Amino acid sequence: HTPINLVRDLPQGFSALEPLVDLPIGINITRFQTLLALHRSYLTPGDS
Amino acid sequence: EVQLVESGGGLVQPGGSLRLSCAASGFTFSSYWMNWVRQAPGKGLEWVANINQDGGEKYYVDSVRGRFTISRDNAKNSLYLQMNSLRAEDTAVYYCARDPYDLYGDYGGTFDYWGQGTLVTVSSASTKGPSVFPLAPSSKSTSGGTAALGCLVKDYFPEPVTVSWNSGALTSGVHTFPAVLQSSGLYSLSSVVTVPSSSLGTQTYICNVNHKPSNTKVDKRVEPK
Amino acid sequence: DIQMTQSPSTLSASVGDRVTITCRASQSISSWLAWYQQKPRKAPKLLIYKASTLESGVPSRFSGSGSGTEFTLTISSLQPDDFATYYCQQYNSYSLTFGGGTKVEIKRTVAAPSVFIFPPSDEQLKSGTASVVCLLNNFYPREAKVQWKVDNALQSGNSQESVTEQDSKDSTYSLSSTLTLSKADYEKHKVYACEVTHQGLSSPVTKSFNRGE
Repeated sequence: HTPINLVRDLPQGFSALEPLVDLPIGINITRFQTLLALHRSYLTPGDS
Repeated sequence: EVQLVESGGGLVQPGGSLRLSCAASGFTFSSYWMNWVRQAPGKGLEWVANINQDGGEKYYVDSVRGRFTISRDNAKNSLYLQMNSLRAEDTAVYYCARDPYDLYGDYGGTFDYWGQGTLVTVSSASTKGPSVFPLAPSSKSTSGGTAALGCLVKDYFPEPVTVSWNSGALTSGVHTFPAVLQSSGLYSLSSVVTVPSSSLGTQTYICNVNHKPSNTKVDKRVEPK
Repeated sequence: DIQMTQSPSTLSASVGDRVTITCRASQSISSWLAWYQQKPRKAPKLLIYKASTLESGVPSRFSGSGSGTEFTLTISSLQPDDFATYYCQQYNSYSLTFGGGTKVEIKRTVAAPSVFIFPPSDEQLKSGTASVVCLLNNFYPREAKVQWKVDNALQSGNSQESVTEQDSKDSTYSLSSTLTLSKADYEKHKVYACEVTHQGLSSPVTKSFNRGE
């Protein structure tokens, strides 16, 4: 995790990643999806 | 006519707050991001703040972050910028411009439409009407040559000031210099015009000074010694 | 963040010539650059978007190209209308940033300034201060030097100068210099002189006056 105020796209620069955890799922996993979050504010009625 | 009119500029002391507003017309206001950009005279143009079409997402430059809040009323077709803890540095002309969608990304078009601007001045000085002194024609040359005359508008705050000659009757050869902020913190400027030496005496030259903030109006006749 | 640096900061070209202003980003913006034209006191107008797309209603004389980090706005045939400051901006990433701005000016033949000197009005003296004004009228190029002499003594820190925008018709510039002094100081000395040096002048022009006379 790094703070950035850079490119909307990934900024040019070098950073390294470190291992957090190991989970033995053991699944033949073909695909993935990203879950996004919604935000409703004061202003918004929460309507979907 | 896509238009954006800004209102709310003025003189403000440090620590004060103002809210400028920009009324938009000519397009579907609700569908576009609106931004506020400022041009501080010595410095350049700077991007102050942006709001998403939905009105939720809001971004600001670091300098302004606690101080300024941008908001909008779509039904109102108005955009606002409330400022707080004004500093002398915030003095600038603020323009409301219609921005492009960030989503476009690598193909961003930039700000298509811009308003005229609202001038906000942050200074401790109070409003004060100008003194107008004549700059009488002095030349060490034969007559028939050209002569220069003008008015010295001094010690007024804040900008702007309006200068006309003969009620707009005399345009040519007129130079009204940009005002300079003096050490006092007050503004001073001079307006000059070049005329034929023959015209002195025959022609009346009246400098019209109008300073709206002070609500003062002055008509000074410039005559030769 | 990204910094955009334009060059040159200022340029002067003759009508019809081709002008090329460049802008250099600190890092790759990609295509995310636009250009704006700004006239004195007026709000900026968008010339180009996505580095090379002409905004609607903008004159065809203007064009913009770019690749990598470096981008250029060219004006194929300079016109008098073109006088202005031009800015590049990168929308690529936040925060949005504008370049310093390039002021373009119409190059014309050199012109010497007419010089006038104005003594303080009697009315002004009643206040505390005396303001001596020296007008430099309709000269080109913009660079002009003004020195102030009170009984042939050089002056420093008591002067302020202002310059007008390039003239619509003339394409010339004008300048005012004001020397401010106390009433007491003013009464002290006899001769007030304004010395001017300019490209246009073969010899220095000095206009002066005597205090009582």
